[PDB]
Amino acid sequence: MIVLFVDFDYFYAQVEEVLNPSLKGKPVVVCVFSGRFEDSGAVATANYEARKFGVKAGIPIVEAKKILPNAVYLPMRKEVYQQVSSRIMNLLREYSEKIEIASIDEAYLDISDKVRDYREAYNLGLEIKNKILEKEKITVTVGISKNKVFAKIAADMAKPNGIKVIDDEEVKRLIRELDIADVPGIGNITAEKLKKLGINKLVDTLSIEFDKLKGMIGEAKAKYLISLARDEYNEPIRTRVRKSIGRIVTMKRNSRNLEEIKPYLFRAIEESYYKLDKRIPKAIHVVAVTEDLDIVSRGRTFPHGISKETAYSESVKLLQKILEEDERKIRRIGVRFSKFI
DNA sequence: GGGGGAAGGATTC
DNA sequence: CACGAATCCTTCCCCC
Ligand SMILES: [Ca+2]
Ligand SMILES: [Ca+2]
Ligand SMILES: [Ca+2]
Repeated sequence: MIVLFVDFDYFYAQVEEVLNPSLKGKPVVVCVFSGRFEDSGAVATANYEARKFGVKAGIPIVEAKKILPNAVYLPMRKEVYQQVSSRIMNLLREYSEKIEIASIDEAYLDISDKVRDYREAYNLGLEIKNKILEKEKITVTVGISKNKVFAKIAADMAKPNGIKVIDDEEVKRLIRELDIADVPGIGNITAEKLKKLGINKLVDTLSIEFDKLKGMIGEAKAKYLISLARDEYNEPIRTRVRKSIGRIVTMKRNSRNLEEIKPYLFRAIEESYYKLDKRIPKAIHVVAVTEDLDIVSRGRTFPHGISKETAYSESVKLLQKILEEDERKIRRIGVRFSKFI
């Protein structure tokens, strides 16, 4: 099996660059402004020019501006990036018939048939790279290997605007030399748990008793890491189906006042419904981000679909449940709809 | 003992 | 100061 992973470079920022080419070469910082105060919010993404100075996703817009006061700061336009993304996916869709659109800027292609051997895969990568740059002016990094994980890891090492193949010989090398933190799906929480177990490399996961591993990072994560360390990971390429739709907004000020929160919650619901399509959810969750940035939620599954009126009403009950069962003030509030009919 | 949901939280990208 | 969604997990519960 040959997997070709495609990852659009600094996507949001690059799109803004495509929509306004005079931006090229300048530090471009796409931000999600929260509205709690001038420049409150975080950086969603930044082009590499901004990144080489530490301005990256997750840092507050205020910290980025102190580092790069003259960069171009743009409000994130999710809808625009999604439409652009959809076009690129369609473009890729004609290269493989087997595609897994992992997110707005990532997709895996099972080109096991379309190609044979990594030379032809590599060449196909360039075909895809040139095609995307041609029709959309979007540079992407391509990762190629035997499975999604290493295909993704290949892209991680080749970005930006690169292409890399990780042959079966290197797979083995990385299995014992790649920091396990750099393995997809292993975040800081898991990375630390593995460090405390003596696992710093994928192969080290073979030094632990499975049940001890399972006990520490969960069975699913244990079997995942083990399979990769044995060079046996082989999950198929298949785009998952949207299982939930929601929206969560940040309030101007933290609150515990029902009437003060409702408007935000209702706006969340309204946008969530517009997003749903003709899709009808049977489950609804009200999600709140507490003042200490903790996330709490209360939901309910109905035996039928949820009309907007029912949503408006149940969400208020769920929000009252949250306030009733958690003392903290609420910073962000929203809803998530799932279990579509 | 354990299937099968549902619920609330943990994690990751 | 810090802004959508999938899986996975663990807990609880109904119940055969
Ligand atoms: Ca990515
Ligand atoms: Ca990317
Ligand atoms: Ca990591």
